Amino acid sequence: ITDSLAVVLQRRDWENPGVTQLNRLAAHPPFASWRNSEEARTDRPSQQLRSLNGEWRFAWFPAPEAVPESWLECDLPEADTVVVPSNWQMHGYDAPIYTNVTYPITVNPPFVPTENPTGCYSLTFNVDESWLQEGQTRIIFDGVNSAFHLWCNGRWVGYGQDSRLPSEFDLSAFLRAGENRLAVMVLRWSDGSYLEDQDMWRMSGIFRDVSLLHKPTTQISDFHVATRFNDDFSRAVLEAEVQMCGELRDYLRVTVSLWQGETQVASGTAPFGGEIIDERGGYADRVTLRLNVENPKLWSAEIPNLYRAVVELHTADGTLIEAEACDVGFREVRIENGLLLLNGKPLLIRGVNRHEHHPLHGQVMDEQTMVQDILLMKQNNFNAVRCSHYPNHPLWYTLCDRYGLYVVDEANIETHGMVPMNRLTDDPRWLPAMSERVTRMVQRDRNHPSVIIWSLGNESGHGANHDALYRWIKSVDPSRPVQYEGGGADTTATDIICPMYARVDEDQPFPAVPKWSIKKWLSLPGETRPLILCEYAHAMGNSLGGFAKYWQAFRQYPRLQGGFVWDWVDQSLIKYDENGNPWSAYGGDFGDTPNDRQFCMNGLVFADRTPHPALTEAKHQQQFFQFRLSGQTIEVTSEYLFRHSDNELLHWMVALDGKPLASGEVPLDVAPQGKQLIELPELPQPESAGQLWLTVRVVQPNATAWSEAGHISAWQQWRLAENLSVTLPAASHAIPHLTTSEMDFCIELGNKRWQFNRQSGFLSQMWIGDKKQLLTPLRDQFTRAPLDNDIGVSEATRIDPNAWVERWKAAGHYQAEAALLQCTADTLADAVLITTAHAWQHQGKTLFISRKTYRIDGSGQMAITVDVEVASDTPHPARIGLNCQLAQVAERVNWLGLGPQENYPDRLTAACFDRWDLPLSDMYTPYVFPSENGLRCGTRELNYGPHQWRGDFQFNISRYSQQQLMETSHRHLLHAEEGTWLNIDGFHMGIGGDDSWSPSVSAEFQLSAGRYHYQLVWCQK
Amino acid sequence: ITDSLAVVLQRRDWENPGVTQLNRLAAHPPFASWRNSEEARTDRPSQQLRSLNGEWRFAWFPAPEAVPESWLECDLPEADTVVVPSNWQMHGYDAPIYTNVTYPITVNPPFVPTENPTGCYSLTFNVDESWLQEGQTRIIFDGVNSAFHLWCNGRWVGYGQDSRLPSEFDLSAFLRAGENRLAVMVLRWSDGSYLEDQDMWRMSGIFRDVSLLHKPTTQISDFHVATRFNDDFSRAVLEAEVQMCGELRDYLRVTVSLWQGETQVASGTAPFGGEIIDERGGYADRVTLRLNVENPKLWSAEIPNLYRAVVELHTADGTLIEAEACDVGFREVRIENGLLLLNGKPLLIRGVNRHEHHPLHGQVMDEQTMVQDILLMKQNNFNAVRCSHYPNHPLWYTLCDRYGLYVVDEANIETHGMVPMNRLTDDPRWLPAMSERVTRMVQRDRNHPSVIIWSLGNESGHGANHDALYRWIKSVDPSRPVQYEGGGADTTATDIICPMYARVDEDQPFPAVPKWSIKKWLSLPGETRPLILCEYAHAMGNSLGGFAKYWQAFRQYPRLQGGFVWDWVDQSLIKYDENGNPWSAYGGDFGDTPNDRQFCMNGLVFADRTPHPALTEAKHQQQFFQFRLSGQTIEVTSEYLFRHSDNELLHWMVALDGKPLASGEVPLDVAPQGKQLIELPELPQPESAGQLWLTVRVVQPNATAWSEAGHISAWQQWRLAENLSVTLPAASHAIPHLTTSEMDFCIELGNKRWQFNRQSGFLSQMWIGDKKQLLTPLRDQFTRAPLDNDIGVSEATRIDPNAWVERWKAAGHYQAEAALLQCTADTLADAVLITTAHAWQHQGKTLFISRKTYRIDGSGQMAITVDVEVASDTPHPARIGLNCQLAQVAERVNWLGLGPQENYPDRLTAACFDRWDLPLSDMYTPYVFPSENGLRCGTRELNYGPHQWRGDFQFNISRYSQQQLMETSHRHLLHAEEGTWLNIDGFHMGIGGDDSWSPSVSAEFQLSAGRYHYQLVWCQK
Repeated sequence: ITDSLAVVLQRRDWENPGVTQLNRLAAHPPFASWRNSEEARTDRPSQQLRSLNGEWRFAWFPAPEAVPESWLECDLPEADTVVVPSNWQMHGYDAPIYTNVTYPITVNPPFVPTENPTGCYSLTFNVDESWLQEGQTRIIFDGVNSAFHLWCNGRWVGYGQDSRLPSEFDLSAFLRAGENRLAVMVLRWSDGSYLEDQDMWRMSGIFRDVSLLHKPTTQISDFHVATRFNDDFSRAVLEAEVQMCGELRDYLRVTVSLWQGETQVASGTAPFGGEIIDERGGYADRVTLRLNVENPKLWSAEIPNLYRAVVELHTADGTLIEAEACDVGFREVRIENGLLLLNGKPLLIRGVNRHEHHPLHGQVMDEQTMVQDILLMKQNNFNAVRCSHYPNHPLWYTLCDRYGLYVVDEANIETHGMVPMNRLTDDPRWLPAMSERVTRMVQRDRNHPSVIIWSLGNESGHGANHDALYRWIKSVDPSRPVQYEGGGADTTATDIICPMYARVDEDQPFPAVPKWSIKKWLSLPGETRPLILCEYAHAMGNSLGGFAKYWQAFRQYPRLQGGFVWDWVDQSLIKYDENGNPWSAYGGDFGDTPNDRQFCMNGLVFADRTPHPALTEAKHQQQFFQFRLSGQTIEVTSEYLFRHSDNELLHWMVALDGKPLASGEVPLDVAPQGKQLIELPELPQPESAGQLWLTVRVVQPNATAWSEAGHISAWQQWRLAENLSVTLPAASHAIPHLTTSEMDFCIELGNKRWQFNRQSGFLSQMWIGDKKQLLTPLRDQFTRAPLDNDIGVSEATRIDPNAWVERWKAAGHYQAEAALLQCTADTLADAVLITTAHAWQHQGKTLFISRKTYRIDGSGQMAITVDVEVASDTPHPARIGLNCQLAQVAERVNWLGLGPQENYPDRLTAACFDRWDLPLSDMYTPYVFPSENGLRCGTRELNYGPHQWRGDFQFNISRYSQQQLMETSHRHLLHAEEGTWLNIDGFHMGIGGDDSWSPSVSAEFQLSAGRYHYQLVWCQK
Repeated sequence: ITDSLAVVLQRRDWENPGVTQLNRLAAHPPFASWRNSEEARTDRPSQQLRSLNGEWRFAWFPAPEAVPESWLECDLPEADTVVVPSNWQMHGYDAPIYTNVTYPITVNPPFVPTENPTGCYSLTFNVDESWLQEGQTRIIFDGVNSAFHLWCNGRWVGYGQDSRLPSEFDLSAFLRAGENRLAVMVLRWSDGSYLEDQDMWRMSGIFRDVSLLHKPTTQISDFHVATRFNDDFSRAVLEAEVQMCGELRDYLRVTVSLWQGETQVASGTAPFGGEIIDERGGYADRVTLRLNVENPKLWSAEIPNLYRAVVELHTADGTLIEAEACDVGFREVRIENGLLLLNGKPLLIRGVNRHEHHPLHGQVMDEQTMVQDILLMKQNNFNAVRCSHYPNHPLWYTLCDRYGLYVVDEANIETHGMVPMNRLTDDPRWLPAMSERVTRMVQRDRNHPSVIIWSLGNESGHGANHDALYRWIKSVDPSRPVQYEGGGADTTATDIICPMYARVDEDQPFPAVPKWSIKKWLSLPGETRPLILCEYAHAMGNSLGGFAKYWQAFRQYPRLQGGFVWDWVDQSLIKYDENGNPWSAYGGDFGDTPNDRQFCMNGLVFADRTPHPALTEAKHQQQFFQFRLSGQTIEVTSEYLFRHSDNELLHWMVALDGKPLASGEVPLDVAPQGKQLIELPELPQPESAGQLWLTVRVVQPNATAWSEAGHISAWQQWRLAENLSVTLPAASHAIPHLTTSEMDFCIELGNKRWQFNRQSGFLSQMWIGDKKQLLTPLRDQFTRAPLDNDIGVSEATRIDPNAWVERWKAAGHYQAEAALLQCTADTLADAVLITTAHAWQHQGKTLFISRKTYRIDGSGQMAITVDVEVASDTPHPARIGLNCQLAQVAERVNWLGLGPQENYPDRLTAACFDRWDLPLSDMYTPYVFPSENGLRCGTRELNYGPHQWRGDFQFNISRYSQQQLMETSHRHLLHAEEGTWLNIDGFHMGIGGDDSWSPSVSAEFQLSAGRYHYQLVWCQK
C-alpha cells in the first residue's frame, strides 16, 4: 500500500536535490566475494556474483504518473522484450537529444518537466534457496540514467541518483526462494539532471550492468591499498586497510598476500583492531597491514607492472569466510617543485579526452569497444586519457591498469548551462548532492593504479562547493592530485593549471576568465604550478592545424607537461534510410530540439573507430623518439622515461625524387631520456637532377599486447640535397598552329588541340584525338567549401560575423564575377603564346586580379604562369589556384609530393615526401559534415589518366565539386559528378583548430601577401 | 491521505541522515519585512512579523506510531494547554537526562529507539485575509528539538532536523482566511541526535520561538555586509551584496543607506545585475553596493560603535517594495604573523563558555536572562564568550553586538560518544548532514560584528568532513578565522591552536592527542599559530586553583592570547520537596539513566546567577589595569587596546593592621597600552607594631550601560612595612592552678578553667564561669570533605585510584586512630605547661605524629604550639590543623586576614588583607554538592563570641562538621549542628582545577614537607 506508486511518487524525490538516494548501500571498490582464495588470485569468476543482464520487459510512459499500479504486481501485456543494458532512445521509445550547453529541459531548479519519460523495466528471476539461508544478497546497478525507484516482489526498495556510479541495495529481505520479480522505474529527468549537462547526446535507461552479489554475513566492507617508497624506489611498503561488517569475533583474522604471478611475494596476517586514534580509541572493525617489498617492479604506462593482492577474511583455524582482490601497481604521483612526477620523473602527457560512445549502442559500453579504443590510442602514441566527464564503466580502469594508460577520473558534475556557471556550485544547498558525486567516485576507484589524477567535474564555474570537495579529497587520498578547470583554470581548487583551448602564443583575455597564452600563463606573478591542458586542439572535422606548435612548447617548457586532445570519437549515431541503408546522424537528426548539430563530432576517429587523417599528425607529434641529423650522423633521443628501446629498429633510406638509392636497418639501444648516435654509411650521390631525401622509421619488430609486429612507432624525414636542372629541352620537331576566329583561339599540334574562348578568357576545351577532356573550363578559384573551423558557431538565424565564412561571404568571394580585361594570342618562334587578365569584382570592388600566360610549344606541353593580386582590404582568401572538371575518370592517382594522407599547410608535419599511388577513392575524406578535404601539399608532379601536371602546388581531386560539398549537410547525400573535379592550388590557407568557435588560423597560414605567383606544366602521356 | 500519519511516518525520515529536511526554505540573516524605511532604521517592530508564541495544545506519546490519525484533523480531548516555547521535560511529560559523553540512547546509527517520545503540539490561529492576497506567508521555528514533521490545516508541510537553527516553511498555499490550525509533531530522538551529544541535559520540544513572516512576492532573499579598511583604518568601504527573489523588472532598485544615529552617513542606489563572473555572465538577481566611509567609528568589545544599515528594495519611481536592516560594526579580524588581531591590535581573550540554561525554563532563553549574563560578565572582566556548542538564540548576537562581547559562533555538531570519536565525521555519508549544520549557521549569523571566529563544533574527533567544511567557510567568509579543537587541537582544520585543559607548564601526552604545556606547544617545530584555549580552568565546585598561573603566561607570551573558562552557569535544575520547597537538582535526580551527576555543575555562577567565589579570582586576574609599586610611585598599565581610562578613578589607601591611616583618589589618564605614573604623598609611618598595607582600587565613577556608578574594575595590594613587636607582656598578676587527678588535669585561673583529659591527651573542655565552651574536644585534623576536584570521576562502582580522595581513603587518613604517646603537666614559675604527643596510625603504619605544648599563663591565655611529622610515603594530607566544636553560636565573625571571600592557597590572589566582619552565614559556601568550603587564608586574628585566636593560619567556621559535608549529596539536606564547628589550619593543600578528572593540584600547593610547625594563642574577651 505504502508501496503504491501513488504513495511513492508522491514525494517527488526526483525534484529534490536534498534526496539523492533512499536505502542505498555505501560505495566501495569492486567486490566478487570469492569463496576460494585461488580464484580470487587468478581473477577467476565468482559464483557469488551473478549478472542479470539480458532480456527484460520494458514499457515506456510519458510521465511517471501514467504508470499503472498494476505494474507493481504483474507484467504488462504490451510490455516489450528489450535487452538490458541499453538506452531506450536506442530502441525507438523517444529521441536522443544532442544539445551542448543549453539544457535539454527548462531551467527551473530543482524542477523538472511534468512530461517526463518514464521507462518501466521488469525482470523475473530465480534465486537459489542457498542464498537465502545466509549472507546478504544485494543488487547493483552500474548505471541508471537519470534516476530511479525500485521494487522487489511488489515491495518498494529504494531510490537513486547519479547516472554514472553504482547504486546498491540489499534485497536480502524481499527475496523469496525461486521466483522473484523486479520492477524498476527509470525517470529521464530528475534534480540530478541539473548536474549532468555534458556536451553529449542526452539518453536514458539501464545502460550499464545489473548484478547480484551474495556476501557472507560477516564480510569485508571496504579496503584500500597504498604504496610508499624510499628515496630511490628500491623499497616499498604496501599498506592495506581493511574494514569489515558483522560480528566481530576474536577468532577473526585477515590475511593480505601479494603475488607476482604464481610467486607469492609477501603475506601478512592479523586480527581486527587498529591503533589509537583519538580520545575514544580506535577502530575495532579495521585492520591495517603493511607489507614490505624489496625492489618492486614499478607500474607505468610504459610498463604496466602489476601485482595481485588478495585479501582473505578467515578465522584463526584457517577457515575462509571470504576473499577479495585487486591488481596493484607500484607508483608514486607527486607534484614537486612545479612539476608533476611519476615515479620520480616528470611526465609529458600525450592524452585525449574520451566519452563512452557507441554509434549503435548509444552509451552502453562493452569490452571489445574499450579494448579497441585502447589499442588505437596506444598505437597512436597516447599515454593517457581523461574520463570526460564522469566516472566510466568499471572495466575501463582495469584495462588501463593492464595495458598501461594514465587516467584522470572525473566526477559526474557539469552544470554548464546555468547562469552564471557557478549558480549551483556556489550554493550550499547543492553541496550534498555534489558531495556524493565526488566521494563515491573516490571510494570506488581509489585502488586502481592507472588513476593518477582526480577531477572535480567540468564546466561548472567555480564555487565554494568545489573548494570543500577538493579539500576533502586531499584529505582522504593524498596519493593523487586534484584538478578542476572551472572558473578560470587556475583556482584554489586545482593543483594544476588546466585550461581548455588556451593558445600557445596568443592570449584570449575574456573578462573574469581569460585564457592566457600557455607559455605566458606559467610566469604570471606568483604562479608555480605545472600546466596541463584538459582540452586542446579541437579535432572537429578537417582540423588539427597548429598541433605541432603545441608539441613544441611542451617540449621546450618543463612546466608544460602536455594535454588532452578534444576528443577521441565522433558522437555520431547510426540511422537508416528508405532501403535499410545506414548513415551517420548528428545533432537535430532525430527531430531533436533544441540541438547543436555537428558539434557532437570532434573525434580523431569516426564512430566506427576508423581514423580521421588528423590522427597521424598526432601520432607523429607525440612520438617517443626524436631525431636530429648532423652531417651523416643521426642523433636519436628517447622520450621514454622508464623503458629502454628494446623492440625497436630503425629503418633508414635515401631516395631521389621517389627513387630509392639506399637502405639500412639499425637496432636502437637508447635508454629512457637517452641519446644514440648513428652514423650512416657513405651515401650515394647521383649526377641526376632532383631532391635527395633521407627518411627514417622506427619499427617494432616484435608484437606487444597492443601492437602487431612491424608496427611503426615514429618517423622523420630530411632533405639532403638538390641537384638543380640546368637542362633546356630538345628543340621541338614540330610547331603549333594557331587558328583564330572571333569566338576563340585554337591551337593545334598533333592529335592535340586546345581551345581558348575569347569571350571568357578561359581554356574551354581540349582534345586528345577526337576526345574532349574538360567538362568545365579551367578557371581561377579563390574559395573553398568551408570547414567546420571556417564556420564556427555561425548559424542562418544567428550569424557570427567573425567566422571566416561569414567574412568571405560578406565580401563577395563566393559570388564574385570575372571580367575579361585582356586575351591575346601571339606567335612565337617555336610556340604559341596566349595571354589573359581578369578581374574579380563584387559591387564595383575589385577583389582580385589574375594574370596568366599559356605557352604551348612543339613538345605539346602547356606552361601556365599565373600571377594574382589580392586587395589589401579584403579578407584573405582560402585559397588561390585553379580548377576544372575533367571528363575522364581513372582508378588511380599518382603523385610525387606529401602524403600519402590528406595534408594541409598547418597540418603536414606527419606527411612524407615521396611518390604515392592510390585509388581515387582514397583522395576523398568522408567527413560526415562535407567540406573542403583531401588536399595534398608540396606536390611536384601529379598524374591522372593521361595527364600530368608539374610544378609546386597543393591539390585535391574527387568526384565532388566544391559547390556540391558546400551544399550538402551530410556525406551520405553526396553524389558523384560527371567526371573528375580537380583543384590545383598555388596556395591554400591553413585549417586552424585551436578551437572551433572563433578564428584559429595562425597568421603564418593566412594568404596575406597581396601578390601571389605560380606556374604549371600541363601535359600528356 | 498521503498526509496521513501512516503514510508520512512510514519513511522514517528521523532514522536517516540522508534526509535532514523536506521543503525547508533557505537560510538567511534575520528578516522583518518592514514596509517603511524608518521603522526599519529605528528597529521598530514589523507588523509583517507575527509571533505565535503562547498557549498551545500539547499531548505526549511514547512513540510516533501511537499518534492517532485524528490528531491531524482535530484537537484532542486530553490535550493539555501548554505554553510555547518550552521544554516538555520542564512540564512533567518525561525526564530530562543529564548525561555527558555516553549517548542517552543506544548507539546504532542511524537508528533510534522505537520508544521515542513524541510531543504533539497544535495551534489554532487567524490569518488576516490581507496576507493571502499577495506575498508570501511563511513560518519559522527558531528551535525544535530534535526533529519534527509539520502539518497545516491537515496538510503535510515538511520536516526538519537541527535543534539549534531555524526551520522555515512557506505556508502560502495551505493557509485559509481566518482560522487555521497547525499540527507539529516533535520527535525526541532522530538521526540528528547522533550529532548532538553535548555535555548538558537532554531535553526536547519547541524551545525557541515561532513566528510568521509575511513577505512581498518580489523580495530581498539575502544580504551580506562587509567592511574593508585602509592601512590605518582612517577609511573604510562598506560592501553590501543583495539578492532578490521574484520577477525581475527593470524598474527595480536597491538602496543601501548607512546611518549613524539620525545622521545618514552614506547611501547608494542601484538596479539589479552583477559583474561578469564567468563564461556565462553574472547574477542578474544580485547587486553589490559599495559605500565609502571616512573615519569610521570602530567596533570593539571596548567600544561597540555601531551603525545602522538599511536595505531598501524599491522601484525607480521611489515606491518601496520592502526593507531590511541590520546593525553594522566596523572591525577587521585577522591572524597575522602568529597573532590574532582586532582592528590591528592583538587581542587578549578574557572569555568564558556559556550554555543556554535556565533552572526553571530548562533550555528556553529570554531577553532578561541574556542581559543578566552579559552584564555579569562585563562586570567581571570578560571580553568574550564561546557558544558552547551550538548556535544560540538570535537575540544573543544582537546583545553582544550592542553591549560589546566577542563571540565565537559554533556549529551544532558533537559526536563525543562515538568510538572512535571520528567515526561519523570521517564518514562521507555524514558529510551532508554536517554540512548543513555549518552552512546554515554562517548564512544566518554572518552579518553580526560580535562574531569574530567560527567553530566547526566540538569533540567530534577529526575527520575529512571537517577539512572540507573548514575550507568551505574560508571560501565563503574570509572575514573570520575558523577554529576546531577535535583531534588534537592543532589539526589542519583550525586556524588557532585551541586545546581544552592544557596545563600551563606540565604536559599530558596522551597517545594520539597529547596536550602539551601551553608554553611548550607554541614552539613545537613548524608551529606558528596563535594559541587560545577553548576551555580551561574547570570551574566545578570549589575550584579555580592556579587560575593565576594561566593569566601570567598569557601576559608573558604574545602567542598565548587567552582562553575560555569552562563554564558560566551551573546546569542545575529546580526541584520541589514535600512542602513545595525548591532545591537544586542534578544528574540522576530525575531518575535519569544513565547519568553524570554533578558533572553538570561547573559554572562560575549558580543557576540563579549568583556567583561562586571563584568569580572574583577571575575578575581580578582578568582586570584591565596593572600595577607596580616602586618606592612610593605607582605605575599603572592599561590593557585596553582602544579606549582611554575615561571613567576611572584610583582610590588609594594605607592601613596598619586594619587601621586606616591614609587615603587618596586619583583620576587615571592612561591611554590603551599605556603607562601612568603615580606618586604618592609622603606616607605616614607609625611607631606601633604591625603591618602596613597599601591598597588601591580602580573605580568607575560614572555608570555605563553594564555597570553602575562606583563599580570597581580592578585592585591590587602591597605590604609596605613591618614593625615587629619587641614587647614582652606584663608579668601576670595571678598564677594558674593545676589540679591533678587520674582522669585529667585542670587548670584554673579566675572564672576560667581548662581541662585536659589524661587518657586521650586532648583539651576536653573549658569553662568561662559556669559555661562550658566545647561540645567536642580540640583535636588534630588532617583531612577534608573532598572537593569535586579531590574526587574526580571516581565512583563507588568504578574507583579512580589516582583521585586524591581515593589515595587518602586507601591510606587510612580518614580512619586513622590516635595514640597517646605522652601527656604531662608541669608547673612553671608563672604558668602551666601541658605537653602531649600522639601518633596516628592505620594498620600499624604511623601516618603522622603530632607534638604539642599548651602553655597557660597568668593572663589566662593559652598558647598552643604544634609540630607535625608526616610520613614521606603517605599521600600528602589535605590539611594540617585542629578543629573542635564550639558550644556558642554567634551572629558575626570578625577577622584580620584575607577576605572577605572564601580563599584557598592556589586561589587567593583576588583577596585582600584586612579586617573583615561578616555574618556567620557568609562563612559558608553553598556549593550544591557539599564539600570543604569557606576557608580564609592568611589569618592573623579571628574573633568569634568571646574567643579570639591569634597567629598565622587558615581557618573556616560553620554549623556543619566535615563529616556531615562529606556525607551529604546535596546542600539542601544539610542540617545545622549543635554549635559552631571551627577548623583552624596551620596548613591547607590547594584546590586545583586545571581539570576535574585527574589530579590538578600543583606541587607547590601540596603539603609535602614532612615537618610542619604552627602556633596559636587562644584567649578571651
